[PDB]
Amino acid sequence: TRNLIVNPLLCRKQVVVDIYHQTIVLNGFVTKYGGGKTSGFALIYDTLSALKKFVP
Amino acid sequence: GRCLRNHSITYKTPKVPYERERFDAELKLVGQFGLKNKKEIQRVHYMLGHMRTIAKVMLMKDAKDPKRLLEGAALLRRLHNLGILPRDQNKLEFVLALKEENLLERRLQTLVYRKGFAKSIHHARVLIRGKMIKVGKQVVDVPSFLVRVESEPLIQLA
Amino acid sequence: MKRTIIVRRDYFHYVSKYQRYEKRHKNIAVHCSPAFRQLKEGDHVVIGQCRPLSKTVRFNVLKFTSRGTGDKKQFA
Amino acid sequence: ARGPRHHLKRLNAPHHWMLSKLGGTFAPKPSHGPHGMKECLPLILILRNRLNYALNGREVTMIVKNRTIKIDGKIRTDTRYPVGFMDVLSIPRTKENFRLMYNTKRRFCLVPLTAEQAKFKLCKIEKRVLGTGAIPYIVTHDGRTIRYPHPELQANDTIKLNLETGKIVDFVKFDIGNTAMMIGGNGMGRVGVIVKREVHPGSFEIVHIKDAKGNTFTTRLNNVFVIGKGTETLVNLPLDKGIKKPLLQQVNETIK
Amino acid sequence: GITRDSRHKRRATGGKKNSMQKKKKNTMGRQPANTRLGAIRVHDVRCRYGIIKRRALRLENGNFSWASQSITKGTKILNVVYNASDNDFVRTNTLVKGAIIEIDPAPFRLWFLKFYGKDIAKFDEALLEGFQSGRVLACISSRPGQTGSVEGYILEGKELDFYSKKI
Amino acid sequence: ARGLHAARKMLAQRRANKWADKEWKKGKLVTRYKCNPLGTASHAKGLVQEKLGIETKQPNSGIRKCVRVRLLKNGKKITAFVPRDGSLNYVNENDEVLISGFGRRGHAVGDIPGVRFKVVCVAGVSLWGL
RNA sequence: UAUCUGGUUGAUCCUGCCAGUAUUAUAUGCUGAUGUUAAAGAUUAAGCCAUGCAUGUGUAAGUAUAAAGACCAAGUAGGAUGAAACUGCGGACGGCUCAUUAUAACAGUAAUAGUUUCUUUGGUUACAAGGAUAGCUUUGUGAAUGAUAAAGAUAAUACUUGAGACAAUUCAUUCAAGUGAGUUAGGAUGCCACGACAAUUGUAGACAAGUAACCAAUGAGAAUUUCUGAUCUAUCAAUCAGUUGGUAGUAUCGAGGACUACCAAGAUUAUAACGGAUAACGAGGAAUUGGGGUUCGACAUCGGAGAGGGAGCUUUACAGAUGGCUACCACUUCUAAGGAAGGCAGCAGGCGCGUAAAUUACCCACUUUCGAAUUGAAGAGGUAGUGACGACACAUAUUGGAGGGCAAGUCUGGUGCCAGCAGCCGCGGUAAUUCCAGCUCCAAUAGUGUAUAUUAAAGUUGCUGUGAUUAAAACGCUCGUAGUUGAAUUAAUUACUUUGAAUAAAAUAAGGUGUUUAAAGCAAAACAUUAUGUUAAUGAAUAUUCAAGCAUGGGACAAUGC
RNA sequence: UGUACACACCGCCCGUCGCUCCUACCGAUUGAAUAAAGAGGUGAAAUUCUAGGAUUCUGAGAA
Repeated sequence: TRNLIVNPLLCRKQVVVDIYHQTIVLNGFVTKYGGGKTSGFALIYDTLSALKKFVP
Repeated sequence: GRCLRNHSITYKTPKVPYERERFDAELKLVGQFGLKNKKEIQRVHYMLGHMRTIAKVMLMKDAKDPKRLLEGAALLRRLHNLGILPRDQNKLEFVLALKEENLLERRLQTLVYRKGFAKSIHHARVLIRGKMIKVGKQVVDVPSFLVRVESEPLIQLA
Repeated sequence: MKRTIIVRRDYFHYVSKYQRYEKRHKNIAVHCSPAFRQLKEGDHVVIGQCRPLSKTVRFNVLKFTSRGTGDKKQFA
Repeated sequence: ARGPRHHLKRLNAPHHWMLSKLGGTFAPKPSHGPHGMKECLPLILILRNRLNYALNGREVTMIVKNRTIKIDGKIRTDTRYPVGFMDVLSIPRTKENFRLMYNTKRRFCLVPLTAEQAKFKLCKIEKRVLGTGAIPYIVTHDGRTIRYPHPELQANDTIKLNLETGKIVDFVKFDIGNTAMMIGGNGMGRVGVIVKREVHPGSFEIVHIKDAKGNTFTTRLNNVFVIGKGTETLVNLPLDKGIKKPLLQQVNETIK
Repeated sequence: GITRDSRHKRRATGGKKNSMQKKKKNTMGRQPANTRLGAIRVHDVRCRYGIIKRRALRLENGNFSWASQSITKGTKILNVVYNASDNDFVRTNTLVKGAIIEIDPAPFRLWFLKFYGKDIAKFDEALLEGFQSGRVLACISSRPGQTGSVEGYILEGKELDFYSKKI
Repeated sequence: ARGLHAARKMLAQRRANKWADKEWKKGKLVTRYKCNPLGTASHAKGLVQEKLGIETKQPNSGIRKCVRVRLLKNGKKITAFVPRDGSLNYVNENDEVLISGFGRRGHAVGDIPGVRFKVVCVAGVSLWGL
């Protein structure tokens, strides 16, 4: 969806979630005015050893 | 200045507060387009005055000036896509001949009344404000929405 | 003054509002080496900028051209 | 102002960084080192903005303190290390190498490189003086001090460096038939061929340079940086190849 | 403290200069140290940026160079006989640059014996008189209030006549 | 002096001739800080001490009710109108009032005999709403 | 929108002002459905402060038998981790305010061949020694402070000595190449002082790590300095004696009357010196403008100065530091009466002052700074609360007025030159179009009146651009210096003009982009139905821009040529 | 023909004196108060130099 950034330095994959209506972290989600489309940004922290290490 | 953001005005009050010639002329535009108050007329006059000033500035320059070619084409392109200026008139001199009626005839309220979705220009305002009319993919509740030519045939009910 | 002269520069200052120039002048205290012995008052002098050599003397005479006389030949 | 300044307000940051004016009240002040404050791109700026590997200063530290970024051949752990000119930038975890090059829009752009061409670098000599003991040395625009050089290595030339060993591979004379990439004022990122070099006794040397498309412009000798000899470049230029589209083309190509 | 700024002076036009700031360390001066003649007494002064200046309060010995013979020897200072700036420096035996002083040419004489095989007690006539009288004339060329030592040279032909006639 | 290099006299003439502007000189010379009971302030506060009535000019007839006010900032004594109908009965004594100008007319204005100030508050809200 | 209208008269044409008008920005009256954005104790008092917080910092890598290690865990040089303490670094950045300040500061510009640290970066130059000190133990004083006394031990990357073998300073003489230009970087001779690359640290994350000097970068940085540029005032016309220069020295990081000794009489001024005022920090900029202009700028950002008033200093690379110290003046607080600390022009808040200005909130998650460092702090910063200062979009009701200027009533009830209205002309003496009310409609509208001030109107401050016979205004007349202006004419600078170089952003203009439009933001996506790709995607060329400075083509009009 | 009258010469209008109010000037009073420069007197304090060596460290020297 949208764009992919492969980020092995942070052991991470990040996407721009485009909703057409533990390793998962979701942030910055807001809908469009008048319902329907909702957008957001997702955080693929794969192994559960980065999530803790690389997570506030 | 104290704020790092930017704030700009959109309308100006007239110089002479009381004239009978101006009062009835504004009322003709209000009745023909169903405007809330004279602040909506003044925004159109301000918006028109800006483009008129731009065209007037470059008309005094030489025809082949690179400054005129860059700004003149950009001003005309913005006018064409907004639908205000018909595509045949591709000369800057036609911007000075524009009137406040041309801009007012491109508000979403006017189009949805002309397109027949509403019975009256006042019914168009109520229909727009009720989240009942969609332009392409996103619903709109602001009747001052100036529709482009590409979004002109994309108006339909909710 | 000894080994020192005062150089006057006459220039024109442009006043934007009236679109007209006005005559101004400034005095620069410069150091005159004893190499220029024929240097008197009224001569045309080319000066260059050096390190501060006094409280006000911050220039040095590089060349000079003699000019008309005024019955007062005040040499350096 | 009793001493050195440690903060840098966002609005005072160099323009070609393009820091958003509402993002915050501060900008990352680049720590001293090889390159000047306004001729450098801090390492945090490269990762967070130009590459999006990190989303904030917190995550830039995790990347750099993991010992995963190599500037030149060495590995730097300073979040505000000043990366300036063609100084190479290697990320071995992602197996990619970039070179910080200019472009016609007066900006720092990352030019991708191959592994074999990321092992070399071009440095511009700045001065050549006799050290103590009659030992000559050269100072490069990077800031490197290099011991006994070739006697022909004069002040304004360019040399090729072997990053793994630090030796000198190739040197290009600063003459009137060699390619140059400007690094200073309005010519920032422009590439052409030197055609005239006029000197004024007092103030400056002004160089006339002819662009590959026949355009001509002028710059100060300070901003000249020789890339190669005889219109042939030793480094791979950016996408625009040092050619400035004169306004109208750039506006029209952005419309399309 | 003593200041070296120009904000306390007057303009070239003679007009008084008004005050906007206060005294600052950048324009700070220090009390002069009049290096007299006597037992060795030096002090270390922390200057700006941490550097150290050797403030010589009192000295007796010094290194003096003979230009003609291309030698430099350590020598005890006897008297100060001429100061071109202030005569009060002569009585107090203050050691400053350009102060013509009198030193005993004992090491120089011994060096001449070992090198030529002769004794001094062509050279300018007044130089010989200083050798036989035991007091030769030398000029201090260091800044004892800054470097903490007296480095000088033995006066010679044209400089000797000018300074000898002054006495 | 209409010449190209005659900018000294042209600029110096406007400096001298500008001092003859009655409206401009008054706002520049040092009188707004010494001869103005109000001062630069738009409004001022004071204590009512006496209720006065001033007869109007010759072509008019009647008594203009007004009050005498002692300002706080300076301590001067002034006279202040009492706007619309029957507003003097609302004004008590030894209380704080807000005094605020008038237009300026030919200097004096609307209670005729030299009054130039109008009471806009009575401690309270308004010698309007009141 | 390059705009005017009422008022001198029986009436007319003028000069001319008063008033009206619009816009900003400060206060205030009345009033108020929302969403976005947003100023907010500057003006008066840089006046005074209760209370709370605003500067601290530990990794494997300086020192830790804490009698700390039931908590991982075991333990003969100390097992990972480790409170407090010594040592190192920092509190000189950031935050607040505008009192001082008139060529001072600041802006552009140029120099440092006249100075230069800290941090960071690139280089270069004995099989291991000596004491004592804190935290620790013990005994204590004082009402008390971030109060302090003795003794007994114990470590170093704390303090020293010491092999490992040059560098840098001063002086004297000398051989001399880049640079526009240097007895210049540099070499040689002799001498003095100084003198090294821890007598250092991880078993674990040879590799590290650390340390002293010296080169160079960082450094178009800091600091001094060059040229040009400021508001009003002549009821301020003469000012200056370290003042102006010279020599020698002193001091400083360094030039320099910065200071000292001797010498000479110089320096500035009608092109406005020296004075006086400012309700004066400078600039980028802001408000309003057809063009020209006028007014403002305490406050985003850059530069300067200050911490109640001066003054004097300590530490250090950087301070004349005040969330450091000492003394004097004026205050404030505790007290056991002996004594003691404290500086909100830091964030909240309180008193006072004034027309005039908000919570004694939560958190380091954003930006970034400091630190022994991926982790800790940060009233910097962010979020929240008050908020008709303002700006934008948007529902269905208030504010002012109804004689003219000026859109709107020759409607009805009271009032009777009274009360009053009235910015100006004026209306009111009983039949008021103007008072007080009722009804109606006039303007704007979630805004609308009032008061003060800026701008336009004002061609009523004039360069564009005024008037001088009679409206105000040609010296009584002539001579005259500075100043201003100067006939025609010819086949080295300056000025003028054209292009540039170089020059912080924000702001202004302007390019793109459906924040649902818009004010905004500089991002998001248009389509690829998008990981793939346009893509190494956008950063408007973003242009300015005056007065100086640098370069370039031309020499008509001009000045000094000589 | 002149006019400063237009309620139109029963017009208009000038100055002194008497009453009330307001603004500013001179004025004996070595008037008074506040603020800032100048000279001089006394002069804390910290730095620089000089004398001192209580103490403590080595077995006279150093601090």
